[PDB]
Amino acid sequence: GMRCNERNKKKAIFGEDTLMEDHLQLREKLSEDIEMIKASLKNNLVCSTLNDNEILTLSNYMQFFVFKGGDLVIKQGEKGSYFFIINSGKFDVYVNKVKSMGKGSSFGEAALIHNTQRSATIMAETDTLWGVQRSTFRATLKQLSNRNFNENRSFIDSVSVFDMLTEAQKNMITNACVIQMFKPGETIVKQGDYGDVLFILKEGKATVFINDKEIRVLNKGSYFGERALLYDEPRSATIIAKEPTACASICRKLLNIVLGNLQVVLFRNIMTEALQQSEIFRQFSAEQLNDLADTAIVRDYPANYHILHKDKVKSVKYLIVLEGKVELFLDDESIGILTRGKSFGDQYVLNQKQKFRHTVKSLDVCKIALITESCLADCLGDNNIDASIDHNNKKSIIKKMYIFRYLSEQQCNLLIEAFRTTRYEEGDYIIQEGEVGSRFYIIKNGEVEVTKNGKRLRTLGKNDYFGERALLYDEPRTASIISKATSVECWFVDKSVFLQIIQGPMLTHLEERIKMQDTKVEMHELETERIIGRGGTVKLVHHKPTQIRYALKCVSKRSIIQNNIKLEREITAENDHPFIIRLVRTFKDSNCFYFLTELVTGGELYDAIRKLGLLSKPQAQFYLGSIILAIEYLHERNIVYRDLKPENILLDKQGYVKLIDFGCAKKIQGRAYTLVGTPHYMAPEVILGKGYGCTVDIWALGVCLYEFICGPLPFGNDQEDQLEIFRDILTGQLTFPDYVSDQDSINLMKRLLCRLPQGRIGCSINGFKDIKEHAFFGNFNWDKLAGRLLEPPLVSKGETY
Amino acid sequence: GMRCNERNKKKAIFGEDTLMEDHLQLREKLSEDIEMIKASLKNNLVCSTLNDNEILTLSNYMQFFVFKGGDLVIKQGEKGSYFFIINSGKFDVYVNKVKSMGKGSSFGEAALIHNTQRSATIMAETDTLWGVQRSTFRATLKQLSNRNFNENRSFIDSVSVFDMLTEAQKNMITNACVIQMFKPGETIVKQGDYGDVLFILKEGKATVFINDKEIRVLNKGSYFGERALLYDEPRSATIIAKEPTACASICRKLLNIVLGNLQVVLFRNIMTEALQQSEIFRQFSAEQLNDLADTAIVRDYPANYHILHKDKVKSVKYLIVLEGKVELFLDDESIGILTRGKSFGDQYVLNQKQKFRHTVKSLDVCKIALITESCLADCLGDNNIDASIDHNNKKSIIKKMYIFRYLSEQQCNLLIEAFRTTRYEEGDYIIQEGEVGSRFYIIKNGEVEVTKNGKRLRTLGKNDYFGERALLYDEPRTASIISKATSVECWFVDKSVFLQIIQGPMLTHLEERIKMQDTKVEMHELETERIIGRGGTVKLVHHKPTQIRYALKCVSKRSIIQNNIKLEREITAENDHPFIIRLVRTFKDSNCFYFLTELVTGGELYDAIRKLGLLSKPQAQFYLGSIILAIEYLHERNIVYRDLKPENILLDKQGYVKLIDFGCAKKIQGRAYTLVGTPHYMAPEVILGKGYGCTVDIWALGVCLYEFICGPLPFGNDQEDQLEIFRDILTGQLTFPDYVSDQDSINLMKRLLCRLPQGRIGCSINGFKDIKEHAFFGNFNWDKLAGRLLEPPLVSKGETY
Repeated sequence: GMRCNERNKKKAIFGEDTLMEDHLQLREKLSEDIEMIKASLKNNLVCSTLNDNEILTLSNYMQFFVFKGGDLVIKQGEKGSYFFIINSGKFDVYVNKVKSMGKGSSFGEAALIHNTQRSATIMAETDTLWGVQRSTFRATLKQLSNRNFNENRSFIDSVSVFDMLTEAQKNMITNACVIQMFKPGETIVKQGDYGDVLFILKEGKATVFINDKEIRVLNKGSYFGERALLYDEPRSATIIAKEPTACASICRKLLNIVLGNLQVVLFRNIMTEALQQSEIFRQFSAEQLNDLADTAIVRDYPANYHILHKDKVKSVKYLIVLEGKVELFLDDESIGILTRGKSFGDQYVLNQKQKFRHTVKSLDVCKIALITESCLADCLGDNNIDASIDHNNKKSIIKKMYIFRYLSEQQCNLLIEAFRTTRYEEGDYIIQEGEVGSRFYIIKNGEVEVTKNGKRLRTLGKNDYFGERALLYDEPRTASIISKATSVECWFVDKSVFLQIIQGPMLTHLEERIKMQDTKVEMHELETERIIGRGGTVKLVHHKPTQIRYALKCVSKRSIIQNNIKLEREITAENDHPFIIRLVRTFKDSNCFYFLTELVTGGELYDAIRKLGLLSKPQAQFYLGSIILAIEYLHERNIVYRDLKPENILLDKQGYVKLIDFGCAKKIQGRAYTLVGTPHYMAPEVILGKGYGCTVDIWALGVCLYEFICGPLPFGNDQEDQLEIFRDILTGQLTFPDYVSDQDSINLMKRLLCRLPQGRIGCSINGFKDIKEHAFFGNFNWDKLAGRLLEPPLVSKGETY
Repeated sequence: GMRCNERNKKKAIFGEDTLMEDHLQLREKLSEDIEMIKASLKNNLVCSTLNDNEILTLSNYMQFFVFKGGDLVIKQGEKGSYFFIINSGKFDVYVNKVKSMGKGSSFGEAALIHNTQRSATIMAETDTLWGVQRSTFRATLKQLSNRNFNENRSFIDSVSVFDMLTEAQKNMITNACVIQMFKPGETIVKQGDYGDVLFILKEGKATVFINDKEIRVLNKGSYFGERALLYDEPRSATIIAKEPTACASICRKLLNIVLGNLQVVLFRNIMTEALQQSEIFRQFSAEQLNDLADTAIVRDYPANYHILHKDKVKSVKYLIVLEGKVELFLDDESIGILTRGKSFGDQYVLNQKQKFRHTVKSLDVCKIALITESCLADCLGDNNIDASIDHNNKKSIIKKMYIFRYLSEQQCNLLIEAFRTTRYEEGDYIIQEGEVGSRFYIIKNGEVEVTKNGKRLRTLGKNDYFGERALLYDEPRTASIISKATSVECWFVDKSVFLQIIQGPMLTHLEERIKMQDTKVEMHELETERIIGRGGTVKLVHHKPTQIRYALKCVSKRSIIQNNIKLEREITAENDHPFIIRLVRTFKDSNCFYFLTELVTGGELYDAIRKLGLLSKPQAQFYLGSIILAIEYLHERNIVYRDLKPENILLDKQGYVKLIDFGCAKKIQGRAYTLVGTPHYMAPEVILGKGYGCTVDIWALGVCLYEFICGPLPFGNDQEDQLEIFRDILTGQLTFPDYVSDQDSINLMKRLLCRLPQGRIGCSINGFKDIKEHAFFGNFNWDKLAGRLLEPPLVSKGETY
């Protein structure tokens, strides 16, 4: 017998949920059971706002548990996971005896939300329970809502009137779908009624009656009413349900709340897609394009018509085909045919004064959008269009750069206006490596090469830029830039001009940030100093080569109980906003993870408000406005923060804020369901378990504002119990103290603390713009905030921790 | 607004199972579905041996999953948890495409056993599945079997004929219960049939017919046939089932396999309970008492009879009342009345030659057990009863001491016979602290005090012992022992006499063990040396004060993923057997757990057998015999080892074994269900999931013996796949190579590797005695093994690792 000798070839294999399977038993649900269940659930803080289909599904997941006398169910110490509705016998309760429960009552509702440590201890006096486990319960809620969402979404996709909505806009109105049930013989819509609702058959069938005469029958997927979302019209038919039926419905009143005017939205989308085929309008902003959409002259034309001929329509600069075909001519030569969505006019858009030489002639019946000299001027803010488009093209390039992006509008404009132009010949060194630069460049025409030590590094072309560091530092150029084309033209600005425009506090912020960011740093180059945080642990460290001081968070590797650290690091590294903590580098070893970030020395906002007391309006504008810019930045990158509270915001030494703890943040993909956050700040929709997005961060804004202005928290303020906090959030009353005298503040607080997201301000199509334009922010200059041109409420004297 | 300022009062909240809930959907099970399921399950390696009630319950737990075309189900990398039976459509398979499956087939059976990494990747070509998750599946199997066990147990408890069975004996026959189903109108037993089966109604009803005439009707709990387990009798009635019924049944043939002769067993239990009321027989062994039970004269007597009178029945020494009452007299004085279970005769049992002075007279009709001079002599092994009881009382005391417990029987007897007696007066120092002792003492009569530095420590009385260390060492007495009574008498033995009896290798084993055990050791007193194991890590350490070398296992605290370490430490500390590793102390700190144990220097048995090749019979007797003593010791303490294999056994420097890895060991409370172990060694019943006990260690004995004698493993020998190993274990063929020429070896191997535990040798009432008495062990002296009086197969030259 040969034996295997590879010694390590054979490898060995190694709460309430445990005890409750002892009592589980199959049991058919009779009507008496089902109705008691529905009765119990309709009174549960989580299920009270559910329809009958939802509550029924939940019911069929309940399980039967039988007990004999003297048996235990829950215990005062153990962590809870089950929720029970009593079905027979009596059950005694014993915190630290207290009561007795029988047929109909329920207990352990807190476990339906989180792993709450039990309080009492329920035991069976007599000798059954309907029960359900948290995981099963929340998984069921997730699946119910998620499938409802996905189904309604695809039904939205099949309704032609929504075809030109963007992805984001489609998802927003999917959330507005209401489900209506129709018993057989019920009339869904009646002929001649000026209704405003679109119906989709999700399940069932219905019959169509025109003048009391059967005209056809409708099946799942059939839909009707799409014109009633755009116009005041009478129903063309009477529709009556044969079978019980399921209808996804969208109302126009809700559409207008979620989207505004559907026709206006669809046309912006269409026009924006057309305009962006042009290299010119591709430099315009979304708002600028929307404005051009809102003012374009739309005309229908017969075939063989001269829409534009030489000097005939003198004001038109650009032409977009919406439907049909037109042919372009220069004099007698056809130069092309434009179909649906294509356009013409780049030449005339750029040169306001140039006479239209071309001819446009319809080939068939068509519909045309015309952009005139006045639309352009109105879109841009003045009559000098040529100059204003050049100005705006330069604005577009620098508004993408951190350094220029957050300057006030007047500062930005002054810089654009200071730009000079110069030209180079091929092989000219625009910049020589090693020399001390004082200029910033933007390539207007041509191409250049980036080279260091003879070795090429990159090529740069039109609208590319280089050299910006010379605006902030006195230092040698690290690379040469060489004209790699005939007649390269550059726009440029001098450091001296920049320093006349940017002011001290912004300059200081940029100076310290770029340097710190780009500096290479190694662990052994780092000298620890004093400690400034225990929990992981955070030390004030000191870069030996540069003397630049940083902060270093040390996260014990033993704390890796999980996967989210890989995800937190991803998010934390990508963040590049003035009001969000800037990560420098991440280090790792045997025992500990490391985060190297900028050092923030002004303390927590949690302490600043307790030192200020109750914030005046200007002071609450400042901090809430700051938080709003940070949160808006994250949402644009589809990141939900999920743990907004004053504790998680630091003040830098100039008194501007920095958001810092990204432990609970997440890149959202559709709806999120995980229960995460700090209870006093959590949104109703997180607790209720039917899905949420980025807009939970907006609810927390409201909580914060309320603390700023009113003082205490708005819900669960003197509550310790996690469950009682959630209950006050879900159904408690929101009130304001009598010393709050600002109606606009109260309006804003009430609208940020709106429980259904669809009614929550800042949660519809305009996003944060509805918050920024609220009358609470009336006298507030959002422009000066990001640019550090405002006096902050509180500036630290020296460092604070 | 006062705000809460306690900064840390608010605290934030933080595979296949995930994707499959996307596809879950409620679905009523129609007959077509249920029958396909049952069909699929009856062909599954786990469920093939289940009855219809079991398979039905499993079926109702299956869940419906719907898929559209192109959807994924399992993926080649992911860890598996689901098992699927296809219900519609076709599903493609792709390891690293390979096949296509449709209506009826199943996949993912390996996950029904363990967290097996998937291999293929099944995806839906067309556009349903019946599915079940491992946890749910095994939880269901556990509950089915556990409730069946518990119910049958309580039915056993209600059957009067089993009343006098011990706890262990009741549980053993519960496992023998067979469930039989009876359709309405079926006859369970027919009048006049010489049946041998006991029936219990677990559920249903039945009707009793005597001479074709209805005599009564039976309900759940009613039982019949208890005399048919003890005697050849005809059924008194005909019993026919009205309703479908559930019967727990016990056959006499199985009873005899599991227990032997029920009447013999019940009477041993009864007699043992009676005899142990006497201080004399309480010193006898279980076997000695059973023998007295097997030979006692049982008699029935009329009332007013003289059972014993003076010299009338000269041979009787002891009397036990089984039923009824008798009265005791000394001459004409009544001295008491004995009822059921009480007894009389201590005086005459001790003094063989003393004439019976008493009179025993029945008060009513009674049944009496009589123990005669011949039963005593036969029980003890010779005619000199007085001496033999004294000898046996001394044997009882020292057989409880490690030092004497494992000596051969002849050695033990020689020691007992060398005992001398001495007497003390009150306040005499039997032992003076500080002096060098050479004697071992057993208190025959009286009391003594243990004192150190004047301060008393303890009192010791009859049958207590002290001083045993002076037999092994030359050292000062650490305490004084003082006669704290009038005329204390002691038995004692001299070191010189002990050293003439115990031989070198045993003496060396005891010398090294007691010293090492009792030595106090601190971490800083320990000097590391060479390393001898990587994984935790094990170092050869060196006690500075004593020069005693130990082994120190260092278990990284980061490896604490759990709770079982608290349990392993408990078990490892309690173990006190020569063939099990002896723990000294446990140490702990910030980064690591510590185990300080004896050092074992002869290497693994895994390597000894590969050096010996195929073991001769004497060599396999030696090692298997050694393992058996260790395993038997653990089972007596209700510990199941669960990971027996040659890897986990070390050889000490004398070539005797030591069991070492207690990671998988567990103190059993009823049945165990957790799947734990090394696959090639795991028992069928562990895999099948319907519960197991200590007897899985006996299956592994068989695996080991097979490797010893045959060479390769008996199942899954060249298999890598965990699933294919289990399948060969569950249903593969056991064969033996043609060069195995020992029929007794094969018989033993086949009987240790019996798949149903009830047929497995060593698994019935006699326990390991059936293995020790197997003809394979015919020429083997179990006595000399534990006492180290056998030449081992292999002795190391110097240390090995």
